Amino acid sequence: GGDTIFGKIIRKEIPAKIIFEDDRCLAFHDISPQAPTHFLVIPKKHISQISVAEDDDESLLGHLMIVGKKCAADLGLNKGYRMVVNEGSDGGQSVYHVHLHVLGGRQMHWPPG
Amino acid sequence: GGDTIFGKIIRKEIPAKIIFEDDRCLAFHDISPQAPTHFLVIPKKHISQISVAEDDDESLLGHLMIVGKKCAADLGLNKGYRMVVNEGSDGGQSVYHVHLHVLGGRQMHWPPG
Repeated sequence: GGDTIFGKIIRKEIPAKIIFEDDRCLAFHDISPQAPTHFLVIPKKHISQISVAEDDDESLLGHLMIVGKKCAADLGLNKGYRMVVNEGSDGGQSVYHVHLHVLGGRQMHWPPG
Repeated sequence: GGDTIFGKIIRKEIPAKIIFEDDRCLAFHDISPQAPTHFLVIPKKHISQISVAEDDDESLLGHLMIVGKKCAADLGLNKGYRMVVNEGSDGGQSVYHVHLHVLGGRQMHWPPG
């Protein structure tokens, strides 16, 4: 889904350290990790940014969190983690294809950036 | 919903600057902001933390996000923003009632804590 490097990964055109996959999303380790465990859960549907997600995409967005929570458990993150969604410039969004970050394996700090 | 502070805000026992409310959630300003605009979206249903959300909770979860992106827009966060959900000790989760932070109004940095 899409014209970003994330679309290419979804189409298996380029490799990724794929963690989990179903009919509507894909989870894989972040190529530039900011913690001992740092992964991403993305919808196969190309939604460029969270700000343009439709009301109808509600449960799908919720599914990215459920999948993230499940993957977190199976990667051994028993002491906690942080989920992050970045939007546009001030938010530091690196790829215009909606993605949920999950970071753990270390004490995350405050503020969150 | 709950034995926490969020419980008191949901039961309207303690005041908060509400930005939006419906039958499923509440969105209000964080009293200790880490950015010019800093608010929380919480489900009225008491879910202690994300690690324990049920599969049936995914629609509710995506709703917190849909509501977050709408409020961010109403609050004028056109340059971007960052959404964060903290889980447990390593995640910095202070209050054990699920809540989504929305931060904006300034450049957010990387890593997010």
